[PDB]
Amino acid sequence: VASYDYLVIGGGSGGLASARRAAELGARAAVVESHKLGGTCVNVGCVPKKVMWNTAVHSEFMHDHADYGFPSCEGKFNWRVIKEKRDAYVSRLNAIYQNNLTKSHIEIIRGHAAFTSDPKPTIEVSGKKYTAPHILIATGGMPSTPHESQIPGASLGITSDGFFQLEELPGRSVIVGAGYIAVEMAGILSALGSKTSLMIRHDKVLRSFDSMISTNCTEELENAGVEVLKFSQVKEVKKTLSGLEVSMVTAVPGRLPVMTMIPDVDCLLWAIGRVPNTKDLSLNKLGIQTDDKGHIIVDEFQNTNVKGIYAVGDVCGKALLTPVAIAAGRKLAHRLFEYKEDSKLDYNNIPTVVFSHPPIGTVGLTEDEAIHKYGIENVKTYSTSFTPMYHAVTKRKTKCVMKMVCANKEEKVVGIHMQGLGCDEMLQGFAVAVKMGATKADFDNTVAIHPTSSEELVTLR
Amino acid sequence: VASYDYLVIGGGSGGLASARRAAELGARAAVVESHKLGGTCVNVGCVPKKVMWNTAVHSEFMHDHADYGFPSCEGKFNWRVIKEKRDAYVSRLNAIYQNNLTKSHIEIIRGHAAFTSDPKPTIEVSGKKYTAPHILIATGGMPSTPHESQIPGASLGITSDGFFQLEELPGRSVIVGAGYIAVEMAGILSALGSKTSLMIRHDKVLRSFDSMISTNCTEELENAGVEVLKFSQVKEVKKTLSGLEVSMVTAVPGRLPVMTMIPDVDCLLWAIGRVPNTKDLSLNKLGIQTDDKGHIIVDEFQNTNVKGIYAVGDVCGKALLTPVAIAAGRKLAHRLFEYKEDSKLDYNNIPTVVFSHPPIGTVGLTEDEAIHKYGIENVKTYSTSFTPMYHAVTKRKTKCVMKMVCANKEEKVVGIHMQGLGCDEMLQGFAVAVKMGATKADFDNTVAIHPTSSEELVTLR
Ligand SMILES: Cc1cc2nc3c(=O)[nH]c(=O)nc-3n(C[C@H](O)[C@H](O)[C@H](O)COP(=O)(O)OP(=O)(O)OC[C@H]3O[C@@H](n4cnc5c(N)ncnc54)[C@H](O)[C@@H]3O)c2cc1C
Ligand SMILES: Cc1cc2nc3c(=O)[nH]c(=O)nc-3n(C[C@H](O)[C@H](O)[C@H](O)COP(=O)(O)OP(=O)(O)OC[C@H]3O[C@@H](n4cnc5c(N)ncnc54)[C@H](O)[C@@H]3O)c2cc1C
Ligand SMILES: O=C(O)CCC1c2ccc(O)cc2Oc2cc(O)ccc21
Repeated sequence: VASYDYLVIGGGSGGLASARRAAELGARAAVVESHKLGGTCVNVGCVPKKVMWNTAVHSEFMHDHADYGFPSCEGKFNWRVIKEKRDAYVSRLNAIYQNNLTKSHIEIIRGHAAFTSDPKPTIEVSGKKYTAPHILIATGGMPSTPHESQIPGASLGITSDGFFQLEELPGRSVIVGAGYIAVEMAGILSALGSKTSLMIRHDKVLRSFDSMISTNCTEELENAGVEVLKFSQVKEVKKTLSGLEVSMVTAVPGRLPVMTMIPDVDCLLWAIGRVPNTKDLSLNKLGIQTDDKGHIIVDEFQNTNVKGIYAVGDVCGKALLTPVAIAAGRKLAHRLFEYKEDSKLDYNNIPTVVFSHPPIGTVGLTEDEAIHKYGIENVKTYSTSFTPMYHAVTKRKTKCVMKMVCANKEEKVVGIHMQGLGCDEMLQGFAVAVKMGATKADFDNTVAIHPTSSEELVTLR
Repeated sequence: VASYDYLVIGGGSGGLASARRAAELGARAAVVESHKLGGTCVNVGCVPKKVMWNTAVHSEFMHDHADYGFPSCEGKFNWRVIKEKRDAYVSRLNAIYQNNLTKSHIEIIRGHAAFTSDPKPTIEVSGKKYTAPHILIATGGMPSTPHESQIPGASLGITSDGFFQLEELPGRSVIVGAGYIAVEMAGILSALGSKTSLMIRHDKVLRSFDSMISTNCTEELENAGVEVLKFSQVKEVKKTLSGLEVSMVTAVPGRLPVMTMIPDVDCLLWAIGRVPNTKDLSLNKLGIQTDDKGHIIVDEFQNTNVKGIYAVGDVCGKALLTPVAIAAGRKLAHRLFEYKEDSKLDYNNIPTVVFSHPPIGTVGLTEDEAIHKYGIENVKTYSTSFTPMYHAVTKRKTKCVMKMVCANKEEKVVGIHMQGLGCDEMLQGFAVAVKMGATKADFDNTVAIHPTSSEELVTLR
């Protein structure tokens, strides 16, 4: 049994970040990874998605060339040109991450880890056993797919993983789901030319976001050509002579349900959820607590119910973002190896950007969450809706919506929600202000930068 | 003599903002304007400039279409298509501003105001006299041009005002000056296809900005095809059979001066400075203090040396920006009509964006200003330089540079300077944080938004 100071299971966002910071502090660390370093984000997540979003953005702005005095570009987009440069970029990142571990003297153990029945927590990878007084589980998650028993033919559809393997742009695509991944995929496929439908169980997408955002985002999707199929779900899928045929039931409240067949579908993409990667760890051997979905239960310090075993990232099922796994991973390294016992991540005020068209930026409480926490009488919101100056001269239009949620007499800014051009790069700084406890007066006393869309947030009345 | 509670001279950024806020507080106000409402910003400043910058941005990104899998767009940009839509937009804004004054019951007196010899401050506009216990001078400024005596033929060149009258893209252009207006004009003309030279007296542009920015900005200009002529100045200009011929002297320190003739110049644009609009006000009649350049001297509350007379905006010659004139104008209205005697603008930490390619964002102290204010031992800077993810797949590259200037033990963030894609919309929030007194730890404890360029500012080490 080879011993280390820190054993990290999973070489993704949280695992690499934690192992590297631990090493800086003097810990002899090893990272176990069965697949590719960089994990979900680098390989089939944030990075390849952003490159594809940058591609879709070019496609949208191209609609505006003639309005700006430029000649029209004839036609056909070539998916494989960008797909290949994208894959190459991911290969470059994998090599960089490997180099980063080696330069920090972190040992990389390749293979699938699983806990053993040994008394003191011990894992086995390819027949060999490894142990450490501190073991971090950062195995992340994976796309969820319907069971063939509940939806016959579900296995004919792909997940976001499959999206990154596509070598040609699908002609007709149906995305099922209403969360940010679904919205992003629908927006990229549609911008690039696929006849796209987004199937949702209710009437709006991103239902956990402030209502101004779910409402505005659903409308922008429709305005951009995405067919949003409301109150609908797949009953079954079948392979026809030319594509898939999707049977769906649409049950709009107050109407009779209606069954419809969507024919000649080239791509059915399930974007219904993520499931934690814990089934093959043999957690049961140590009695590590999980919820019924398989997520590992942890306290505020990322401790599991078993001493010397921690968990961070997607596997814990809360705030499924790369920077969250990274921040939690680092805070944990400081707690264990620098002895800062108060080192832990504050899960409040975590900012998020959804790469839709236009992008969405959000941090803090939605209006309803603030109303429930402070009381209707103590919540005041300020909002604005305008057409960015960029569209002053175009036939195509997008809107920019912003909402500021304030609480109490002092009007502490507890939430900022917005959608519009530039919102993706605009959020970080306001997130710093919100984390500091800014009030509306702090925003109001900051001189505006003109002409920008960002200045609207410091001049709300 | 018609009397009012508040008489504003100049219907531009600061004048309109001050008159409107005063009216909201109950003051019977009148605005004097001899030209077009909206002033410099709306008519020949911020607005038409931003539309032209948005146009140049399309031109630059077009270089990247083929890398992203799109077909190449053939050729010719048509200047007059956008020029006309731009003019129309400015007309729409002028009508909006007029409507805003009328709806607030602010009287608009058209014509040129000049003070009289009357004891109590009184102005005359087209033979009629007007007075008020509070008179605001917000006459702004105008482009500066060389005297024919110092530079024969200087009158053959145009200023930024003339830039907005151009109906065709000049084939060859020479911009003289090294401030932000010069840099912006050079960048738009070059992006749109003009063979452009930028003539500067030294070796770098924007010499008052942090050195990381002046250095990086000069290089980006050169990389983008702008010919930067260092240590050079115009000796004379003459009209030839086909364009202008510019004689310039280049005196690089440590070399002999050399005289050069730049022939076939279509457009010579002077971007050497701004001069305050005070010569025709008859300020001398009331003994209102001005400096030798004609700027009106004011204290921290915008008071002149004469009671009941104030000045805000460009005419005061400090922080020549639209939002500054607006903020000062409003703070003054609250002081006079709401009796908030502490109401005044803090001229520190005013943020600025230069619409270059890529754009520049800056707020606070440069490294040298911080070194002089706190002492070398008490200043720590953090910087980074990277190529944005957007260029991971392109042959063309731009850089993103960021610098954070911290002071004292706590590392109070006293300055943020950056240049790169997205920096124009990224600055506002960090400006709010800096105004609040954020330290490096506040930035460091804010969870990053991935993948963006903005996340680099919260992960500097
Ligand atoms: C389509 C998509 C787009 C996304 N876009 C964004 C975005 O733009 N911004 C953002 O912040 N977040 C985004 N996310 C979320 C982000 O990818 C995750 O939050 C993040 O990857 C979670 O990191 P992690 O360390 O928890 O796990 P992961 O990154 O998934 O890493 C877990 C690693 O552990 C390895 N592993 C698993 N089991 C074992 C085992 N038993 N033995 C050995 N190795 C094992 C896996 O191979 C994997 O490499 C996106 C996700 C998806 C799916
Ligand atoms: C090319 C250019 C680009 C710029 N871009 C930006 C930018 O992107 N962002 C930014 O913040 N700033 C920008 N600025 C600066 C900004 O335009 C000024 O800071 C702002 O206009 C100053 O406002 P003001 O109220 O002081 O004066 P002005 O806006 O100039 O208004 C003064 C008004 O008073 C009127 N007037 C003058 N004398 C009299 C008189 N005696 N009687 C009656 N009426 C009179 C004038 O006609 C004018 O309308 C730019 C300026 C220029 C030149
Ligand atoms: O297709 C084009 O010519 C414009 C591309 C483009 C763009 C254009 C104007 C503008 O004001 C902003 C802007 O932002 C982006 C951002 C991207 O990631 C890609 C293209 C752009």
